[PDB]
Amino acid sequence: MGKSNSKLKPEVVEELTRKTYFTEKEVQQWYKGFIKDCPSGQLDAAGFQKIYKQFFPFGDPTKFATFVFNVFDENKDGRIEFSEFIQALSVTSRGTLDEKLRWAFKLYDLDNDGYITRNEMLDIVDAIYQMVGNTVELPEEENTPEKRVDRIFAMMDKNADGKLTLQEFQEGSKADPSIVQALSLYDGLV
Ligand SMILES: [Ca+2]
Ligand SMILES: [Ca+2]
Ligand SMILES: [Ca+2]
Repeated sequence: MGKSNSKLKPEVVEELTRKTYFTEKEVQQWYKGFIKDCPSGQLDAAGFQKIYKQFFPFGDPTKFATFVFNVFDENKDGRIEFSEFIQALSVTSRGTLDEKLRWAFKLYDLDNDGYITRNEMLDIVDAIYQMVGNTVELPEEENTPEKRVDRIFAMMDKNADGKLTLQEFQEGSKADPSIVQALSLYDGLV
């Protein structure tokens, strides 16, 4: 009676914990955490930039933050929802290689209209480079493959397609690794 409208239902918590890579306490603290600030549970694009800023506070242009929100919103409604943030955040921790790879392509292309161009690849690389600049937690001295893709992909797009398409990206990513090596840090080889 009234209290039922507090905290998320336990049935979904159990099924959500089945897949989360995080513990139930971390999910409830996050849910109750921003829920108090926004009882609706729906965060605007700026809200997503704020939490992203916490993960990457050494950033500045924030262009990378809004860019993610632009292609990180499943409903593209201009706002991140509680189910999308908690579920998407869990995928960000370490979802299936296929799920994490999908998030990589969405971010790799700002308008991800199915075709990727080098200007978009360089623009996104600079976006994550500035966010990963300073020392928030950049990989090794500079694993971020910027010039590496310029030559590596330039070699793969010689076919003369005129553009870069997921057909070569996804097939090359599963055929010739390094093409999608995310600059993210890997917990281990297992
Ligand atoms: Ca949404
Ligand atoms: Ca595009
Ligand atoms: Ca091509």
